Amino acid sequence: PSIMRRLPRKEGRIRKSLLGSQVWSISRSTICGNSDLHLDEVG
Amino acid sequence: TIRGIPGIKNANVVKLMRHRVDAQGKLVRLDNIYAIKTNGTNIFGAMLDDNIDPYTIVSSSIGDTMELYGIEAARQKIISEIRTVMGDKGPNHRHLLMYADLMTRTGQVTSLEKAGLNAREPSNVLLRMALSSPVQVLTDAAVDS
Amino acid sequence: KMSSRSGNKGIAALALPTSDMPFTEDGLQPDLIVNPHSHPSRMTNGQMIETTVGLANALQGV
Amino acid sequence: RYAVASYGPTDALTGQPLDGKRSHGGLRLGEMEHWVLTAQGAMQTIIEKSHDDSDGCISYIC
Amino acid sequence: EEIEPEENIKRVIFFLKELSTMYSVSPVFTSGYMPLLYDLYRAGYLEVLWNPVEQKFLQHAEQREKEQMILQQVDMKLTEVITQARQYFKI
Amino acid sequence: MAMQKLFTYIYEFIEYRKMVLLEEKVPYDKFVQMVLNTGFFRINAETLNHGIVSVFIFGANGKYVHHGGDMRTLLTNTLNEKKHYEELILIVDKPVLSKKNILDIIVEQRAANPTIVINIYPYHLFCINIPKVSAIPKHKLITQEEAQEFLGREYLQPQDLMQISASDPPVVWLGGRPGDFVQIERPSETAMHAVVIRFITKSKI
Amino acid sequence: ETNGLFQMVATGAKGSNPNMIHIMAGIGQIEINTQRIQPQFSFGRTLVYYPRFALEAQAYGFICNSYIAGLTSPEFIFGEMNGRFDLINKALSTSSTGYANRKAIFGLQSCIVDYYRRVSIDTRLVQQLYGEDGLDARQLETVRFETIMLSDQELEDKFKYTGIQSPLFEEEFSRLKKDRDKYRQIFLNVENFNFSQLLTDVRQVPVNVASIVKNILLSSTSGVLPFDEKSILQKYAMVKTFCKNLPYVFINNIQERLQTPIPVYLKRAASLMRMLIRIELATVKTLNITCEQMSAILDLIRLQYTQSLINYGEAVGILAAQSVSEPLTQYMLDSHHRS
Amino acid sequence: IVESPSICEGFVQASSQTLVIIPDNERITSNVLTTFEATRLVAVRAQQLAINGSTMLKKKYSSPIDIAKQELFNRKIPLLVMRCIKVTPEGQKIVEIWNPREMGIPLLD
Amino acid sequence: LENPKISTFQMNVSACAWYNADFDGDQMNLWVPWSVMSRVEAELLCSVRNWFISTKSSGPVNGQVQDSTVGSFLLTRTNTPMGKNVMNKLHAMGLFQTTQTDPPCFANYSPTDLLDGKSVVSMLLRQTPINYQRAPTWYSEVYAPYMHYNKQDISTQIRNGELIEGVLDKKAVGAGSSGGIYHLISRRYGPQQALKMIFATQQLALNYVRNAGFTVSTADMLLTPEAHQEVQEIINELLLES
Amino acid sequence: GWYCFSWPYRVDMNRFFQFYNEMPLVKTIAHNYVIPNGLNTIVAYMIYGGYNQEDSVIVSQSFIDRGGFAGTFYREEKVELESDIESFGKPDPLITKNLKPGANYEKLVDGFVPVGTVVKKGDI
Repeated sequence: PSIMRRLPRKEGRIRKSLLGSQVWSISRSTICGNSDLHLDEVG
Repeated sequence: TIRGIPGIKNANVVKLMRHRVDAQGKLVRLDNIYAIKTNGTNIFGAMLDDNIDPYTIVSSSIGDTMELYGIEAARQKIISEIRTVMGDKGPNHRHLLMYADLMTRTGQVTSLEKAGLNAREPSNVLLRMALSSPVQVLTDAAVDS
Repeated sequence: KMSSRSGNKGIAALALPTSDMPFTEDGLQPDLIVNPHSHPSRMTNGQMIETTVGLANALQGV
Repeated sequence: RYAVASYGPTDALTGQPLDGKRSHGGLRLGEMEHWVLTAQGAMQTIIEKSHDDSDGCISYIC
Repeated sequence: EEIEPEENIKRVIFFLKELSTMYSVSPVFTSGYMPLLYDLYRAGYLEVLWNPVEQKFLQHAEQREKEQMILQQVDMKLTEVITQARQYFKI
Repeated sequence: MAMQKLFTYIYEFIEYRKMVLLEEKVPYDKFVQMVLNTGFFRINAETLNHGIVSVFIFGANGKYVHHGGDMRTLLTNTLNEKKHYEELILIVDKPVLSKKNILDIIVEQRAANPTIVINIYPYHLFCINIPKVSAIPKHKLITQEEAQEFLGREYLQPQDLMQISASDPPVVWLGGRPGDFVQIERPSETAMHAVVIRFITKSKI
Repeated sequence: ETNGLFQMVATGAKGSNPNMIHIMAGIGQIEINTQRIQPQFSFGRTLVYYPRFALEAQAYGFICNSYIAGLTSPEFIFGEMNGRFDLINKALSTSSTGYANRKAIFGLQSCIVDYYRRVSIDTRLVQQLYGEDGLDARQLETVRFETIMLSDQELEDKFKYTGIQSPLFEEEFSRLKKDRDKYRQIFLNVENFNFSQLLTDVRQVPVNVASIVKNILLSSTSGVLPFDEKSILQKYAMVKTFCKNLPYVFINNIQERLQTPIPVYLKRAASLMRMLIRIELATVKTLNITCEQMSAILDLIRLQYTQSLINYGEAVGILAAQSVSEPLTQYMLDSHHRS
Repeated sequence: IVESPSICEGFVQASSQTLVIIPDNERITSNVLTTFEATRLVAVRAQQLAINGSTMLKKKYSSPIDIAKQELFNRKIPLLVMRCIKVTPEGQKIVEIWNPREMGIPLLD
Repeated sequence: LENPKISTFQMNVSACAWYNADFDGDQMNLWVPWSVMSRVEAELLCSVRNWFISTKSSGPVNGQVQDSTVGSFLLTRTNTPMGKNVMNKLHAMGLFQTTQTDPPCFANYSPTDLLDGKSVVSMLLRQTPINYQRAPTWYSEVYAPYMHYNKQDISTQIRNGELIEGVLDKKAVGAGSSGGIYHLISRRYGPQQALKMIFATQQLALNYVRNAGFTVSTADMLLTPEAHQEVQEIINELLLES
Repeated sequence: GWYCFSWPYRVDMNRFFQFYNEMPLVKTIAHNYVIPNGLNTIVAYMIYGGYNQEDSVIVSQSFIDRGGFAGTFYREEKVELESDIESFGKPDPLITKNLKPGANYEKLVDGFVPVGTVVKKGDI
């Protein structure tokens, strides 16, 4: 383990903690079809 | 070299369509026009041929067009080559200008890789660190102040 | 997620009661209602032939 | 399916939420999503998500 | 340093002045006529420029404001009733 | 068939620069005979400001491109003559451009003469009337005052504009020098044409 | 009239003609990388089921059967050879596209539209005007130009006004004619330095000028107007002045009132819009339009023209990278249909 | 001889700037708010209303977003848009001050 | 969704074109803005109506997909295997009971009066009158020799919202159809107005199929014994030339 | 399907045991060696309301209630101890520290929740 190893790759400091982000107040679920909803509406 | 020009291995005959203003000012499509589509690129080789119109040589090579015609013709070459890759279900034309105008703003055809970014934007270390290799960029930035 | 044996997977979207499902003149009603547009682009002909063969097997009891 | 909270378990080093549903942490707004939000011009949304909801703090510089 | 608009834009700005007390529009006096054009486009009625039928849109705006006020008051009464009932049930 | 193209388009290049020939023309056979015997052919022109431009065309197998001393002594003998020199155009074969020693004599001659523009160019740059190429937009040098007005209106610096090398073929044919501005009118598939301004930078050799 | 499978393909809902042919008639020749099944099974045999140096077309991937009739073992193996390429190229259409997408964005993202509609990198111009027209991709209309394909005789038949004998209308047709020549000259040159990019009389312009004239004529109660010399002359002056002040759309109304000089690169930006307006507001096409209705058309044209302008501070470098790196997914998906 | 570093060089704090406002008649930027600028104005006004709540809107709405939108549409928003044109090396900061009460609003309602 | 047994993010099928999504098992994120500043900008900038027109190809993104493309064809089709494509007043009103727009007026109709699909479509396009005239995807000269095309189905013409003739299919109402019905509505009435008409026209297409039916079977794929002999006789010619 | 014939004897993680399975009406030779997994659902190939678009399906609710594709899903909890430091038992509020907020310790019996009770979110 080294200080500079934390930087480079995808799981590195720059691409995982700075360019990306883990956030609160967010949800994920499988999507589904619903023909009674408008195009600008989400169930 | 025997009976040919260097750089091209195959030379086919194709039918292509062009417009031309008639004597009555009418713009008509001419379908019975034959040309030569070659495999391999040599603008200067076909430049010297007396059977080929030197003014209307269309290469598919950005570097060869840049070498002999300039950066403005290389700008139009990048737009043409991306559009060919993009097919017909491709982006608007103004998105192809953004690639060519960025890649040709320094007078030379820069790339979309680490070497190209270092030429257009040498002093933007943080952007350069994020792209490819932060350790190499950070070390060079410190010594260069 | 459900799937047939021809690789045509799908996601359960709606759950209708027994009186809202379509029914034949003889009272037969589906358990699953799949879009007919799932076939032509994927060419899963084995699923359609299976339904044709399996429909006669049920009545013939084989 | 997943939906967590306004707050929860936090990474010790970065101060960001943990990874995924298994650790009861948050979900990732990765590199490609900041590209889209920047393309749309959604900058106050980036502040709300990448700073207010992830690890935003106050740094004092002389 | 504008001085005076033209008769067509004079009647259009008269229309906007009369509509100001009726819709979310405030007339300005820019030389380029452009904020007026955006206001007319946003109102969904750009037909003042060529067709002298502004009165029907004035009546339309009055009507729409009327239903807006009616719905707003109905919602306020409904929500105060809901609040009082929830207070009653909490007690 | 490079030499035949040079023999016509070098004179077309001279005419395009609005320069008046000094020495009378010779037939093509005599031209190739001189190139074979002497090793180079020399053309002279005079600019509107009476500046003298001498263009040297070097054979591919000449001694001046293989031995650096020959080029050194040739340039030294040409640069100490009683004429109002302003530029020397050295047309050589393209591989000669890759020879480090020849470029070393070129840069040393540049250093020894700070007021004379020394340029070396390949054959292919003078084998077509470059402005007449369809793929090449229309370039035009613009004066310092016009560029200053344009930059003052746009709150711009010369370092902020797009930049084009002085060795760029249309810039070479125009005669642009580093520090100058070239306005380019180019075709467009969005506005049917466009106009840009580029800041000329130093040549690549 | 009753075939469900055919109606799905004929109406474009789902499927294509090769799908029905494969289902019903026959799969045909399996062609990987624009060539038949090369022999990788021991020097001249494509499979163990065919002899060495086989001459029959079946040995090289020609599937004679359809899906509804079923395939044999050798035909299924050849079908699996082509089917596996679809799975392989689909996997590559994610990673390979992602490698190119990220590199494109990191090079282009610094390009931001400034207050001059230029594209720059923090000081340094990348474009003098975004897209060389200063418009947004979401605000473009596909509009045909009438004068392009017409000969000089029928250009005068349709666009020369012979009602009033004034030198003003001689200049109107001359300006119409030399805009026709300029369009032809530029886009024939574009055809020259391209492989198969042909000239088209159809452009993407921000304002559909013809529709605005058509819309107002319908909503107007005035029918066929009587001949009025001053009204016709006044309308021509209004159109000529509007095209002269058209480049001020890119600056503001303040400089238009002051009539300060317009930069050259902004005069070129409104060249297509100037050309279309003079075609659709020609004296022959605005005979049944009052001078008051003409003001509405001019006011509506520059309202839509300003609405289509690109916004200040828009990250157009990310927009271009996303728009160009997305079709690479389909380009990679078709890797086995190319040499 | 280029000698040891002194105190004249090595400053980290950048020198202060003077705000140079372009006169109204010499402005080049458009007299129409962009969607970005209109959105920023509405968001700032809505947040400030959520903080203060003091408004001169004659109509009544039960949300800061609606009040901010109507204030922008009725040209009663107490904000200005400053368009930074250029930062000059000598220290000046040339900007453009635009009043959203006399520009065209691109939004729709 | 008040149903406690629903755990999925439901959306209209015509909205999948924005995200390149489908319902084979895809998962999508969703976060609701809470800050006032972020909530304002979501409504004004990031609304999906702002990307009805693609910033990539400058064309429309949304439209009818896979059931309102074939549903619109059947609704606008001139002739039905059971005669002329008409419907009584009761079934004409039933096509508008789901669109969630204001219902039209059917007072000038007896219960025995017959309405064709063109009239029903017209009552919906009167709200946003446009002008459209192209050839539908239904017509194809590849199919022409072996088909008897109806002369009123190969020319889709709409003036001022009145569908004069022709059928509506992928060319007119399909997703990504440049110059289509919804592209013209967006240019003349706004991208939000075009999205409401996509939903509104989707319901007529789906409500028509509620008793018109559409199916695919194995016999839809089966050549007749005489035509099978013609197919292999064609293939034998290819193998003869080979 | 029947993922294992000895499922009750196993404590497995993320395993689903579907109660009902059927031999296909059109079987293959692969079913001579493995147990078929699925049901012969009656399927209609039709457009019905637009809820089956884009590779979706419409499922009869009655088919769900009767046990169609219904089964039991298993998870395991394997917790270890530190030798002589930790122990299994119900904590008490007045001695133990930093108990989890909003927890439910009353369901523990001698350190473990008894078999057969329903444990929901927040329960220890």
